[PDB]
Amino acid sequence: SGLVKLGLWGGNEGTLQDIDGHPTRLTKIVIRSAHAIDALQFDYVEDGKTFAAGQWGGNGGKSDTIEFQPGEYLIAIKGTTGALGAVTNLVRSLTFISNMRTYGPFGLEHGTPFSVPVASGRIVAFYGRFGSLVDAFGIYLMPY
Amino acid sequence: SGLVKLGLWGGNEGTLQDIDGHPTRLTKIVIRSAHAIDALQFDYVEDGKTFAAGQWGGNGGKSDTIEFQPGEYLIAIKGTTGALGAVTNLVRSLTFISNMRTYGPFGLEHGTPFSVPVASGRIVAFYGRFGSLVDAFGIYLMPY
Amino acid sequence: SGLVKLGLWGGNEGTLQDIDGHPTRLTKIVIRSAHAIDALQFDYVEDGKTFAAGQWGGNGGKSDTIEFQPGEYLIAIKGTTGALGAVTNLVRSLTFISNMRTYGPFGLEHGTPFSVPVASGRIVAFYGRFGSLVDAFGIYLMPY
Amino acid sequence: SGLVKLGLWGGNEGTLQDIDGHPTRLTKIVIRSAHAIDALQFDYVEDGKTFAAGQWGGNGGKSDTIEFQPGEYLIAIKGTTGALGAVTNLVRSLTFISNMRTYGPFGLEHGTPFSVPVASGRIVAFYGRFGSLVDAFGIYLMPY
Ligand SMILES: CO[C@H]1O[C@H](CO)[C@@H](O)[C@H](O)[C@@H]1O
Ligand SMILES: CO[C@H]1O[C@H](CO)[C@@H](O)[C@H](O)[C@@H]1O
Ligand SMILES: CO[C@H]1O[C@H](CO)[C@@H](O)[C@H](O)[C@@H]1O
Ligand SMILES: CO[C@H]1O[C@H](CO)[C@@H](O)[C@H](O)[C@@H]1O
Ligand SMILES: CO[C@H]1O[C@H](CO)[C@@H](O)[C@H](O)[C@@H]1O
Ligand SMILES: CO[C@H]1O[C@H](CO)[C@@H](O)[C@H](O)[C@@H]1O
Repeated sequence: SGLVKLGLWGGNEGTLQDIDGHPTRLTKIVIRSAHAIDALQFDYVEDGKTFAAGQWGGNGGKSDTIEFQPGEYLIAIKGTTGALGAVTNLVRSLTFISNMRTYGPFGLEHGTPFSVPVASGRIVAFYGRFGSLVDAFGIYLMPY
Repeated sequence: SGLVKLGLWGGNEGTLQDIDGHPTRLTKIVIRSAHAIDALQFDYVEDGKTFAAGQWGGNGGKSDTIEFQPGEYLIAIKGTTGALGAVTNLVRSLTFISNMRTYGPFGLEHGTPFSVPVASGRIVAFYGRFGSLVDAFGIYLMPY
Repeated sequence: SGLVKLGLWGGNEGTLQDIDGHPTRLTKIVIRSAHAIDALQFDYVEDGKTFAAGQWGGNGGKSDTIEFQPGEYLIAIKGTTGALGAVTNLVRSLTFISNMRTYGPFGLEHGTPFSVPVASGRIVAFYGRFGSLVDAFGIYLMPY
Repeated sequence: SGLVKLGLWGGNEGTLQDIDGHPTRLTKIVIRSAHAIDALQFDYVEDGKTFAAGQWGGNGGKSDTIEFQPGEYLIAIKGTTGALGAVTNLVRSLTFISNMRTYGPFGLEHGTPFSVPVASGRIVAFYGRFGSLVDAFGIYLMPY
């Protein structure tokens, strides 16, 4: 893994989930959300084969699918973390900004913001902590 | 440059300043600060030679020097951006967290926070926008 | 470009030809050969898009096409360089070894051998020097 | 490890020896040689600390030390492999070419040649197979 791994943003509960591969391209995100981020699932390419990571998190909220077109890639991710109900600190919102459009915000932008603008590099995968919801979130980047 | 380049955090004024090299190790930071971040200067290693980047920014505030010991490296950077006086959006504070201790916060933690926790990788250099102060800030990371 | 670039193997004549991109996957090679290597052409993926490099070299010899399957990647390249006719030093043969099978040798294995076994990494593109034939050859590798 | 790992050149006997670290700079090589390569030892830098790898191999031949100056780095390695005595295939010679001078050849340039010219990158460490002599040899490279 010649990847830079950033994270975690969020809290300490739930369970750590992570990839088992060497991603070079992010092709798809399925995110479940409502008052916070419920779940994440994403597809990546490795040696020309597509692998499905996740679903990580629960089946609450509503689903949205982001299918990146060829030539489309993320240039920034933003989000917010904070309390929800009985959970002290989880991922309340996520926004995915590509070179073509913005996806989100998903969830609700309450709590402490974070932001990852990418001047040079490619976002290729994610990891985090998960229970019924997304407790924490992190990012894998490849040099460009 | 097989480096991941993150940024910019902050505003659009001042002037872009950036490295001209291939850093593999951050050895020293000199930061000037008071109500905000006034200036940045740092030393990096390339092919076993030490290079001095900066000073970028003005000569206001007070100076603090961070000299990393062998075996010491940054595991996270935090900061805040926002208005100062007549400047709409600049870097108000920066905190540098190594595997041994925390340096800062420098400046004042007013405005919008940002945070870059590094789970795998090495911070080796910086860039930004600079006038009399630090208008904007960014980070270079190497896979570990 | 966070790629390791190896080369050149071969001579100093012909004209340098090189990629203008950030390849992350080699999908196809078209090689022209007979007594030496006449030409190279290859396709690579960047941000999910396929780009064609070449053809570099002349229209002599006979053509062979290598189409990598999903999950197939090169683990080694071998070849030979040396004199042919009026050319002091050019690429006489190339062999491409994937995790599934061996392609080649192409050309004739006369002259000085070279070999690039890859223990960890991915070969994603090539460059070289070219006239009527392949004067010289080089390889781009990505960490895996 | 965001390093490209090339190898092995040589035979299948002796015992595999390898680094346990994340090198970013090669500072020193100690090589034992005569009719073949008897042993390798090298120092590398990681997070500003110097670690010694080896000695790998036996105590035959004569010793030579290569101490790289600040700003000096390897641009190519050459060698030869082949039979010697009862050993079917081992490393007969090695030559180390820096941007300032050539070190070697060490050993005897008999057998099958190999060569690793580096157009873009840095050689930061080695591995191999070792018994009384250097059975096999490999190289770690970092993008530059
Ligand atoms: C409802 O509790 C569960 O879900 C939350 C949010 O995912 C976690 O913090 C917690 O550990 C449990 O797994
Ligand atoms: C005081 O004005 C100068 O300094 C500030 C902060 O650096 C910049 O925003 C501005 O463009 C000028 O260079
Ligand atoms: C000897 O001639 C053959 O081999 C050379 C080099 O491969 C080709 O250029 C040529 O067209 C023929 O096919
Ligand atoms: C025949 O002459 C041309 O082709 C050969 C082989 O490619 C080159 O060496 C040379 O510079 C010319 O381009
Ligand atoms: C032929 O003997 C010499 O060369 C071999 C291989 O290099 C060494 O092991 C040995 O000690 C001698 O110096
Ligand atoms: C002499 O026998 C030993 O040394 C040689 C050369 O290193 C190896 O091939 C072999 O496996 C043994 O370790």
